[PDB]
Formats: sequence, structure tokens, C-alpha cells
Amino acid sequence: AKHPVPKKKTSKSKRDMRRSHHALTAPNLTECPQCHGKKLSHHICPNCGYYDGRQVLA
Amino acid sequence: HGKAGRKLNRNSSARVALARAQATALLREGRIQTTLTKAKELRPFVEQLITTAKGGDLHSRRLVAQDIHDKDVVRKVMDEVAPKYAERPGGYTRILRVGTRRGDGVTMALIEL
Amino acid sequence: MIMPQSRLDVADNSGAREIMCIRVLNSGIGGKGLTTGGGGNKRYAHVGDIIVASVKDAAPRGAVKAGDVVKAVVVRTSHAIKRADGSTIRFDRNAAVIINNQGEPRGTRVFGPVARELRDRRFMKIVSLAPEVL
Amino acid sequence: MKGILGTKIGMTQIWKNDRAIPVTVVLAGPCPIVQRKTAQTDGYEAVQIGYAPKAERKVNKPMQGHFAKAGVAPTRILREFRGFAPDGDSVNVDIFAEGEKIDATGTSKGKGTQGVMKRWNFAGGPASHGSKKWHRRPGSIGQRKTPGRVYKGKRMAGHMGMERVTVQNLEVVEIRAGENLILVKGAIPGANGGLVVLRSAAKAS
Amino acid sequence: QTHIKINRGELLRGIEQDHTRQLPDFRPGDTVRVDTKVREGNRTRSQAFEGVVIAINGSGSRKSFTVRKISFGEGVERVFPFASPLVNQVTIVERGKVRRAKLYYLRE
RNA sequence: AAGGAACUUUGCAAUCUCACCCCGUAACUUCGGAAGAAGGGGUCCCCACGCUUCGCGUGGGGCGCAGUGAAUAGGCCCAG
RNA sequence: AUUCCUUGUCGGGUAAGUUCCGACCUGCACGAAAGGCGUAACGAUCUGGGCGCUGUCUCAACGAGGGACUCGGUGAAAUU
RNA sequence: GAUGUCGGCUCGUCGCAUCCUGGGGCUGAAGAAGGUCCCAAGGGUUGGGCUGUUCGCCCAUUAAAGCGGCACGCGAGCUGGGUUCAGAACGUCGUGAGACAGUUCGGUCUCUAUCCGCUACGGGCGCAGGAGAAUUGAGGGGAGUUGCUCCUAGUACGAGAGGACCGGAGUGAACGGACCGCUGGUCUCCCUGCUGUCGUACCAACGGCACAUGCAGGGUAGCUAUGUCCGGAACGGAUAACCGCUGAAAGCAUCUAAGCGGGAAGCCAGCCCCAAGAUGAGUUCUCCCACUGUUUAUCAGGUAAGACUCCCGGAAGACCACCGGGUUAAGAGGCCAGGCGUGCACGCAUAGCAAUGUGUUCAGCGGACUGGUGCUCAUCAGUCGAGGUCUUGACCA
Ligand SMILES: CC[C@H]1OC(=O)[C@H](C)[C@@H](OC(=O)N2CCC[C@@H]2c2cccnc2)[C@H](C)[C@@H](O[C@@H]2O[C@H](C)C[C@H](N(C)C)[C@H]2O)[C@](C)(OC)C[C@@H](C)C(=O)[C@H](C)[C@H]2NC(=O)O[C@@]21C
Ligand SMILES: [Mg+2]
Ligand SMILES: [Mg+2]
Ligand SMILES: [Mg+2]
Ligand SMILES: [Mg+2]
Ligand SMILES: [Mg+2]
Ligand SMILES: [Mg+2]
Ligand SMILES: [Mg+2]
Ligand SMILES: [Mg+2]
Ligand SMILES: [Mg+2]
Ligand SMILES: [Mg+2]
Ligand SMILES: [Mg+2]
Ligand SMILES: [Mg+2]
Repeated sequence: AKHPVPKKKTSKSKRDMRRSHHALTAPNLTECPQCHGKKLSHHICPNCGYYDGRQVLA
Repeated sequence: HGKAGRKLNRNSSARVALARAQATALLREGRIQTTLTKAKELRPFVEQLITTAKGGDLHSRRLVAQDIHDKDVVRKVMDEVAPKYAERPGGYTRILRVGTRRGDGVTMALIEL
Repeated sequence: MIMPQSRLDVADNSGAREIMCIRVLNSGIGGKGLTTGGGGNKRYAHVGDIIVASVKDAAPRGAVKAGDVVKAVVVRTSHAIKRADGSTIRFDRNAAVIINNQGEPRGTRVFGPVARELRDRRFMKIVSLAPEVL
Repeated sequence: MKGILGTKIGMTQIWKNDRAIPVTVVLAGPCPIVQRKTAQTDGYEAVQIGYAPKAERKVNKPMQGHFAKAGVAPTRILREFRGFAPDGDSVNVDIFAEGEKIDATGTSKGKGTQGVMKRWNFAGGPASHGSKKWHRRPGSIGQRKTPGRVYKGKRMAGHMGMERVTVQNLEVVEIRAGENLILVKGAIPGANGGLVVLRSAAKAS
Repeated sequence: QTHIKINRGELLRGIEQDHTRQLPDFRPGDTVRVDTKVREGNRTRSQAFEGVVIAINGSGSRKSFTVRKISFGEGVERVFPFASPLVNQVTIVERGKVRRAKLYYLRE
């Protein structure tokens, strides 16, 4: 058949313990020096399209 | 280990096709939006292309034609762009990071000259 | 780099034309005849090393005839030999000289150049018949 | 005991009399003596030495204090040497002699995850007479019902390299003080530009 | 690892000029190379190896050239460090016309 | 690299060989065969001369490590 | 492709041959259309040897691509 | 309602009734070579030919080519030769269908590991303030083999032939570790050459495709062994068999009854590596320093020293982790110079009927190497992180 197979159901406890590292880390959001919508460090502000001057359209 | 120093993600032929492909795009358009990595690999190949063109002689032209298979882009690079870069000690390529895509979730970037 | 099964050109007139390695030994030569082994492992014979061998091709009329289990000293090798100054020697073909149990040649003369390493390894009589000692 | 810190520069080919010698060049730069460990203060005898210079801006407040106490200049590398108590601020001149046998130590080049064939000189298996285990793969990890376990220590694939390695009794071929250089016969562990720890033979012959 | 502001290139070059030897303007073609065989006990011999330069690998201390000869019916190749103390002098016997740097084809 | 079956139940596997032209070819035989036996040589470019073409032969000359220059492409033998 | 005793015995080939070839006859338990002996040619047949070549091997290395690893999308299974 | 069965390979570990090497006692031990018994398990214990073979026989060596255990160790590790499926044959038995003590050729070995176990690597929290760094070593692991030659010395011994112990030098083998300077290997586009065909209008020069490099020749960094460099130890302490000192019981004798010394490749220590989750959580240096909060929100919140996040990279790496840089900037790229590799570029001129050759040109081109240089991006920010419990004692204003 399907050669190595689990021997016993993994308990609600054991299953959950394994998920103690699955939690997403929230982005470190910065506020744009211009358009004043929040942005990602080292990226162009989505809203105004600025990164010192304006690079992207809108 | 692997202390080499280059970067592919396809087969020999393809790595060269992509390089030349995007190099023609940037040189023709002046600014292209692509994947970050893809853009990173492009930066030196295109930067090296400008230096060849910065020769001005037929050989320098013919050398560019080995990578740029567009009759017009080769003229744009030879006669227009390379001369404008005359006193720039190499460096005209800048990469800005735009931000994550929907499908693959890939972080996009801009590359302009 | 000679090892059991390696076939080699014979650099003498002992009658043998081609010998085949049977055993790489830890090549004696001192006081009495040749000395007894410096271990039983030892995978490669180099120039100046003694090997045990079976004769595969022998000339009609000669001391050594086919299928004789014999001793020979390696005189030439395709595998490069390195000298203390930094110099390297390497020969197109590997060759050996059949010897008796006191390490003296079995033939009257030696053919082609021999490695200087034989001189160091105390093989006086071989190095004496030798046309060149590169 | 009498030791120093340097940087692996490279390997070259050099002659002494009529024979060629493979040499590892070490820049055993000047070492500020920064802390003297005494049985009275620390409970054992040692010297804390320093190695490459650090820009004052790059140095944090706590490390500035540690250096200012000895009144040096900030370094980057700090190591101790047991039972070695010199006077002043440690340099190879008079420390090592031309000919002296030494104990070169460093961190081996790291080869990341390496399987049993490279990591332990295994054997793997047949490349042709029927296989699914073609070359690398270990064999049997154990036995049967008996130690229904696998021996602790069992040689297995893991991260290979990037370990502390000491190479005993290396000849001091040449010394170029002022240039702060030392030529060593043979191969010291680690890569060029790596930290090296040259000392007195651990136990000389 | 020790991030010292250093020119390892030059530092190596420094401990190498004292063990570097300029030899004649040769590329392939024939040459008499005059080795000094001190190794014949206390007696210092002189043997000359004369053949075609097949290769020229290396630079600095490590620069060497490969000579190929046919001696008493058997092919011989010698590799010499330019700065080998057992080398006395190499001399262009005659210059050759080749279309590459390695000429290993001469092995057949 | 050097070695070349030492692998192994077993050269299993994987190489070598590889097209066309010329020379050449064994025991044995039901005289058909065995035979593509085995083995060896040639092969590209230019010019001039000859002919039966799409092409070929002879001469001289040229270039490369290499000329079925890449793809398709028999390993062979002895004995049961 | 038959033999137990058996790796019979002697010779061949191998440095060394429980297999293989050849003799011998003591055929446990060959034998004449359940055909006996032989036979050129044919065989993806089976056995044994040789030349060639080789990563099968001493003894493995480097390199490539596709997985394996990482992220974003969708998300099974035997088992318990 | 299934514990896969011989041999091989791979991988080991363990017993000692020890094959070698180490120490001894007796010998029908002169010496050398042995015999035999005792102590001793640290390491070592070769490659082939025949057979499915384990075994055994042979070849050639060796210090030696040990015997056993681990489900006749190991198939969720590999093989599948042997044996025990279905085809087929021979011998034999059976009237037969079939059969074996047999013999012969053939014959599917099941991608995903849940727990324990094992190798690597992180996240968490603890270690009575928050931090940067240097560390002791309780403990643990690795390693541990041996020949040959010379000197002692042609001495001891021996009638001679021969020929040492003890001590002291060298040099291998196999194993291991590191390393890439050498010698080589590779180096999937760094350089050149070559074919067919298609394209860039044509010529000339190039590009694609012929592998997931079309093929060939070479090759830097890197990685690599077949290439180098080092290694097993010396000294010590306690022992083993064993050899002895002092010495009674037993006016002698006795190595023992009390005491003491010596004595092994073994034991502990020494060598190399890990190591304070050593919850028994150790030590040293250095830094910051006592902030705010209505009996309505009983500890949260600004912050320090310091770090993380993000970015650009790395002889670090699966991911994490680790090291470096982040404009107060040479981190990476580019660019400049150099090295190194390839081996003489395109274009033009000349020579020739042409193929081609010569010059210009040690050309030209150029991955990873060594520097330099502010041309490009390391922008801008955000997040987090102390204000130190109690009891006793001692010193103190
Ligand atoms: C390839 C997949 C295929 O498996 C196989 O064919 C292998 C090769 C076969 O092996 C084999 O049949 N064999 C025959 C002998 C060699 C090989 C084998 C045996 C054991 C282990 N490995 C290989 C099995 C292991 C065999 O079991 C074995 O049966 C033996 C009767 C007893 C064994 N026990 C003791 C553990 C058992 O494992 C059975 C009978 O199958 C066919 C198992 C049963 C459950 C079955 O029918 C599966 C559904 C089977 N059918 C399918 O489509 O998929 C499967 C999984
Ligand atoms: Mg293998
Ligand atoms: Mg099992
Ligand atoms: Mg080379
Ligand atoms: Mg017959
Ligand atoms: Mg996913
Ligand atoms: Mg059974
Ligand atoms: Mg004894
Ligand atoms: Mg190299
Ligand atoms: Mg190539
Ligand atoms: Mg004692
Ligand atoms: Mg930082
Ligand atoms: Mg640079």
C-alpha cells in the first residue's frame, strides 16, 4: 500500500503545539512623508507614488 | 559549498534570452517594471551594454548587435543614449521597489536608466 | 599509479614484452636482498616501487617466458612524479624492469629513460644499464 | 602558550635552499593587550588581546568603556591566551622564531549540509547493478528488535565544516616584522581573510 | 572574517618577488633547458632537457612551462617552475607557428 | 588524472564502433553462404585539366586539434 | 538441459578456474521417430573465453538541468 | 485478521575463549627463531581466481590476514544470484492426472515517516534589573594501528653458521583532519575554432537551432584527490599478570598476615573538539541608571544603555541562524587600472586567379581575482528595551 503511515491520531493538543510558530508577523508600516497614507520601508508609497520625488503615476 | 558568483533560474539559452530580452526593453523604453530578482540580474548586463556602446566605432556597435537584435534599439543606444552618458563613470541604472503582486505574491520593482 | 591488473611495457631484454600487475609491495632493498613489506595494504605502485607480476606477452627465445610470476621495479609512469625543487616528470607509457630477489636486473640492458627516483631508491644496477636518467 | 592573532592572506610557492615550500602567509598584526586575567581577580591566569581596528562610531558604549580602561583603541576581535603574561602590547617579533614549530588554529570553511559520503567517507552504493540507493545514502541505520534504537553518535548527514580546527606542529619558514607577516609551511584551516590563532606547540616533540 | 583594510594582492606580491624569475621571451617552439642535477649525491651534474614548449601555466612565483621531448623512443614531459633553483637557463633553439596556447595535440 | 572489469550472480549498465566510397577478408559449408567477416585507407576548401550527370576522376595548392567537422549512425572475435 | 557420491580423474586455458572445453567410463538413473548421433546457415536463446573501450570498479569529483528547500495561490492520502 | 526467508552490499557496535601488536611465567629458553600458559579488548585485522554460496580450496602479500553475538544484526536501506508461485526441458517415479533427493533456462521486491530513536538547525522561556563582550570546565565526545632500515653492534651469546635484548635515529603503509600553493580533474557560455540550416535587405560581420552546452579545443575563481601540509605521542598517577623489600603466624623459610616498591598498546590524566538548560543555570570586564501613572482603569506607558525591523551583500547558509556594510558610507554593483584566460578582433591595406596568407595587432574579447573611485542602491522611518522580591549575617558613615 501507502508505506510509512501515521500510527495514532495526533491529539488536538499535539496538533496545536506544532502550530505555535505559524503566526504571521504584521508588516512594519511607516507613514509617507508626503501623501500621508501608510507605506513599506524601502518601497515607493502606494498612494502618491513618491520616493523623495514622485516616481510612479498616482 | 557554492561560493561561485552569477545566478540562472532556467537553462543556459534561456538565461541569455531573458538577459537580452529585458536589456532591449529597458534600452527602448527607458523604464520597465519587472520582478526584483529579475531586475537585479539585469542591472549589470545593461550597464555593461552602455560601456560597449560608449566606444562609438563600428566594432563597438557590432559588439552591441550581438546582444541587441533590434536594428532601432542598437541605433538608439549607439547614437542617442551612450553619447548622453559621456561623463557618467558608469551607473545609469537605478532600481526602485514597487511592492507585492496578487497572483504569485512577488515583490515588483522598477528599473530605469 | 600502477595497481593489480595494470599492464606494463618491459624496459629490458629479459625476454618479457608485457607484464601485468599482481601485487604492489612496500619495495625493500637493504643489507641482505630486497626487504620484507612495510604493510599488506598499499594501493599504488609509483616509480621505484617493486611489484609482483604475471607475464602476458613474452618473446620467443628468452630467460623469462609467459605466465611466469615475477618481480619488477617501476621505471616509468604516465602518472606525474614530483621532485623537491618543484619540477615534474611524466612519461607517455608506464614501464618496469624485471628483477631477481636481490633487486638486480634479469636482462643485460635497459631500454628508454628511467626515473632519477630509482637512484634515490638504491637501484644502482638498473640506473647503470639505463640510457638516460631524467 | 605564547600566542598571537592574525589573518590568513594566501598561499604561495617559495624556495629555501634547493627545495620548494608551500607557504600560508599570515599577517599576525599588532595585538593590543587589553585585559590581564589573574588568579587574584578572575581565578585563572590569562591575557585578553585584540585584533583588527574598529572605527570609534561603530563601537558601542559598553565596549568603549572596556577599551578606555586599558586605554587602547577599539578592536573587533578579542581573545584570551592562558598562561601567557607579556609586557607592553603583543607583536610576532621575538614572540616567534624562524624555525619554531607552531599550532595554527581557525574556523574551517563551511560546506553546509553534507551527506554521509562527503561528511564521513561512506561508500554509498552501486551505480549500476540495480539501484534506487545509487551512490550516496547510508546503509543500515541499525540492527533489529534489540536496541530498537539507533546508537547515539551515529555518523549521519549534517552541517559539515565551519568548526574550530587546530593544526599541530607547523614550521615557521620566514618572518617579516614591520610588515607584520609570518610565513608558515603548509595549510592553516579557514578561508583567506579569516581569523587565525598562531601559538606555541600544544605539546612539542 | 577579520575585516582588516588590506591589499592581500600586493601583500602576496611582496613575498614573491624574492622568488620570481624572468626568463626569455618564449611562447611555444623548441628550447634547451639546462637543469642542474645536484641530486647525484655530493656531486653536482648538469643535464639538458631540450624540446617543444607545450604549455605556460601560472604567474609570479607559481609561473611554469611544460616541455615535451621524445627520449630513447619514449615520450617525456617536464614541468618547470621559472624560479626553480635547479634551472640554470632556458634558451630559444627555434621559434614556432601555433594557433593556440596549449598544443596538447602533439601528444599523438 | 592514473588504472581498465580489478565491479559483479553476470561487463547488468554505460562507452567504444557508427554513413558512403576504395583496398582487403578465415575456419567451415547444404557450395547459396558464412561476410559488413576480420582488418586497413579515404572523406573539407580553392584552382587547373578530363568526362557519363544531380555529380565524378587526376594533378597542384590552402586551412583547422579535428573535414559522414553538427544530427541520424554495426563494437568485433573464438568455442560450446 | 541426464552424475547421487562430486569441486570424479587427467589435460587445456588463468598468477590462481566448484563453472567451461576436451579426453577417460565407475551410465545412482543415456540410447534410436516419448527418435539416436551429427550438421552449414539462422537466434532480443543459454554457457564459457578473448580483443577493444569504458566511472562497473579502485574512488570518486566537478558541472548542468528537474524535484527536494523558501514565499504567495489552491490543497489530497493510506492510517488512527 | 502475516514477526519477509539464504547469500551479497551498506552501515556499524559489542563478548573474549586474543589472529597481530603490548606486559609476563615456564621451556626439551645459549643467541636468533620458537613452544606453552597467564594478564590484556586501545587500535588493527589485504587484494584477487572458482562457487548464489556462507564455508572451503588456490594465487599474491601481510604485524596479523581471530572466533563469536546483535530476529543465523541490518530488504518502510539496496540487490535478488540461491530457495518456495504460474511457462518449459532432462533424468527418475507414477497406467494416468501429476510428482522429487533432483538438475536446467525464464520469471512485478509496494513515490509522501505520525510517535520514539538518530544527525543537523532554530523559535520560546528560565538563569531575581536592562544591556555589549571575554570566559572557567562539572561533564561529554574524537583520537588510539603498525612495518621496514640504520645506530648501538658484527657487541652480548655461540665451537662455529649465525646473531640480539635494552636504548636512540630515520623513512613508509593504511587511516584521519585541514587546505588548494603545486600536480591534475571540473569549471552549461569566460575565449577561440567547425558543420548544416534559418534570420538580421544583400556582401561582409553576427545571432538562433542542432542537449536539458550543436560539436570540438583550452580555461580563471570556486569546489576537488588521485595533490600537499599535519597527526596517533612524550611525561605523569594508579593498576593487571608478574617481579621484589621489610616480615611474623610456624625460634627456619616465606613478595603478605599488617605495611612498602616496581610493572602493560588497557585505567584516570595529558592531545584535539563540544560544553553553565552544570534549573546545582558559575566567573570577569564595561555600560545605562532610579522615570511617569486620582483611594474610578491594582501595573501598564514615555525612555536610557542596547537591540530588532527593513535594505545592499557574504569564502555564512535549505529556511532560520551567523558575519559585514548601510551616506559620519568604499558593502555590493558599475566604472577605472591591474591580474589571469583565450591567442591576434572588426575595419582597411597588401600578396594571390582563388582558397587563403601577411601587416596594422603580445591584437580583440572577457564570469567569479586584486586594488581604487562616491556613478547606482543601501532613502525614509518604525518597533522594542531597565527604574531592580524577601530573610539572615558581616562591614560602614
Ligand atoms: C507494487 C504495489 C503492489 O505491491 C506489490 O506488488 C508488492 C511487490 C507485493 O510484493 C510481493 O508480492 N512480493 C512477492 C515476494 C517478493 C515481493 C515482496 C514481498 C515482501 C516485501 N517486498 C516484496 C506486495 C508487498 C504483496 O505483499 C506481500 O505478500 C506476500 C505474500 C507476503 C508479504 N509479507 C510477509 C510482508 C507481503 O508484503 C502484496 C500481496 O501485493 C502483491 C500486498 C497486497 C496488500 C496487495 O495486493 C497490494 C494492494 C499490492 N497490489 C497493488 O496494486 O499494489 C500493491 C501494494
Ligand atoms: Mg561509489
Ligand atoms: Mg528492517
Ligand atoms: Mg592547468
Ligand atoms: Mg559439447
Ligand atoms: Mg505553498
Ligand atoms: Mg522460511
Ligand atoms: Mg609475548
Ligand atoms: Mg586549477
Ligand atoms: Mg568544453
Ligand atoms: Mg608505579
Ligand atoms: Mg548592522
Ligand atoms: Mg571590486
